[PDB]
Amino acid sequence: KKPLTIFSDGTLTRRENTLYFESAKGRKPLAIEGIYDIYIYGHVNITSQALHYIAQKGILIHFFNHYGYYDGTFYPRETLLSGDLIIRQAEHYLNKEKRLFLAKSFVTGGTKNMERNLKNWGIKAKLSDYLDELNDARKITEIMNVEARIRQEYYAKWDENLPEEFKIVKRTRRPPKNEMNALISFLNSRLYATIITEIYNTQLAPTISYLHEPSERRFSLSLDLSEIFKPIIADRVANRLVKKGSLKKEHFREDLNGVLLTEEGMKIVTKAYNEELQKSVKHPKIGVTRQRLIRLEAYKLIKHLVGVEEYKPLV
Amino acid sequence: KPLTIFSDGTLTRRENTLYFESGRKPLAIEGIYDIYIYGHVNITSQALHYIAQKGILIHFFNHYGYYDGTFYPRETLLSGDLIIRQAEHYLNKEKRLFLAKSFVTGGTKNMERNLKNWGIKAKLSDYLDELNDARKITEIMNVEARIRQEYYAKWDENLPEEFKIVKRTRRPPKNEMNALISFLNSRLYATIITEIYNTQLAPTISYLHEPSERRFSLSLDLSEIFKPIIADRVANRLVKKGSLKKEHFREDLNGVLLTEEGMKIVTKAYNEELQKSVVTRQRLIRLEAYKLIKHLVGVEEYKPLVAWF
Ligand SMILES: [Cl-]
Ligand SMILES: [Cl-]
Repeated sequence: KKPLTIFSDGTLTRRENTLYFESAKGRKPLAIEGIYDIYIYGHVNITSQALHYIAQKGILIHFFNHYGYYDGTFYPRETLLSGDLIIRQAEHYLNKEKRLFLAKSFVTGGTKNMERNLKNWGIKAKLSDYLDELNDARKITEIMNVEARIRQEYYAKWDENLPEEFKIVKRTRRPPKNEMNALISFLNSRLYATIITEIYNTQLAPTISYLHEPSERRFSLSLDLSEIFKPIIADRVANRLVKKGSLKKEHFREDLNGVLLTEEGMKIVTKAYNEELQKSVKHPKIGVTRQRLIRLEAYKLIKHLVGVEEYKPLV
Repeated sequence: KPLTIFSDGTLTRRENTLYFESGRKPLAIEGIYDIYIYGHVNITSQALHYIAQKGILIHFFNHYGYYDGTFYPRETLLSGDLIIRQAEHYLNKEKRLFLAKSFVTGGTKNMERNLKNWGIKAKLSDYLDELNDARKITEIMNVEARIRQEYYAKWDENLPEEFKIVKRTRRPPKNEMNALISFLNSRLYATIITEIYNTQLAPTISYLHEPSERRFSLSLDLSEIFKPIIADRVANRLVKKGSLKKEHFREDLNGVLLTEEGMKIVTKAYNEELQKSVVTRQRLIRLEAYKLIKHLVGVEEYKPLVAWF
């Protein structure tokens, strides 16, 4: 079961028990047994029959900007619903100390994975210096504010290892001002959807977060986990793409608003990201897919919420 | 209130403006925060990005109320998580007890209204005194069980022997009437789940019933009230008006069930009851849900519905 990604324009339809994508060249069937989540970068129309069909199969649909920024998601009715786990989730938010621990854990994890990135790329960092701020803090806002500076410095330390063309200077998001900002925005937008998909495969309610504020209109928990997995996946993908030379100036375009990837660039980056998502690890002593890790992080969290195993963030 | 679309067509962006095609009609979304689709509606990427930009949620439904899913845009409007308040009223024992008691109270009263309407001398209210002094949920449920048992046993006075309940039987049923009530209860279960999905309430969190079956426990809580109002009434009219005879039931290897003919008959009667007005029976369910939500945010204390018709 693999992620479906659609750059072309057309219409998703249901011709009975098969799902089709009609374009110029027209009706091509889709094996929906093998489809896990869907990603829409093209201008694509979806019929009610299709959407019903995709919903019936518990498949998520992810929608994106014209320059490939995350737009939104179609979330089908939950299959793995569990009434008690939800209550434990909410109990760890309602209790302030419990919330503080998790909120701190996410930022700790992000900071450590970030400095491991810098350590691996041979940049002297010691972002760890900032952890003292984090762990003695009593309010969530100041915690998040520290995480912001840490991220801000990490980029600026990453720029030392980057050529002027692909240097970050300010993180500029929607919309970018840089080839590198464009790249990172695109990759972060992929990662967000990926984490939402993996959360839908658990009994966790995706709206309840600890670091970020819960909203019934927002998958905030995915934002909580993206703290950890931005460093591990997205940043690495960006770095390898820029440094090995898969992306040149040719794959970027300038308009009045910002800088963006060409369709070619988007496809290159999409494949590299998917290629990292299936790249497997070796814990040098225990002797697993990057995506598996995401779901494992979710399971770690669940074991914490039922008081079984205290939550240590992935490093 | 939010936008709801029963008609069939296609949502489009002509060019910065939202339209419904089939015939081009524009849409004023300025005061709108969520959209509800009950019709067969197609949505263009341009439309969907336009909706996403304004931070509007789209909720999707079959014509018969099958919940499909929700589009959650990236753009977030300021809100709060209702689920947390839901869970807060479970985690707090006193709060849970109040609601748990409310559901059973409601059920008991609607049941007694049923018996009053069918001219059966009841006084189920007698049992409410047990209810309000109880401190554990199991005991509350046991009382509700007693009340249900007696209500059935007095309902039997008004029924012919063929369609008499004797024991409530469920896994599986032993009777044509048990079969009927089980079927109608399942239909009602789905209906209440549908109406719940049209709110922001999480359907798994209940108070009377345990969450930890992990399957729409809240629907069971509200079914306490609406079983009497809808399901039982439909059953009563079906058996006595004579729409269901023995022919519509079958004995199976284990238990008793409706034929496809029977299921269709019962389905039509139930659906027609849902649109019968006093404000239709279906609206009342959603109104109950809104009452519950107003309770959960400390605005209005929750009084259970008691049918006056
Ligand atoms: Cl705070
Ligand atoms: Cl029952």
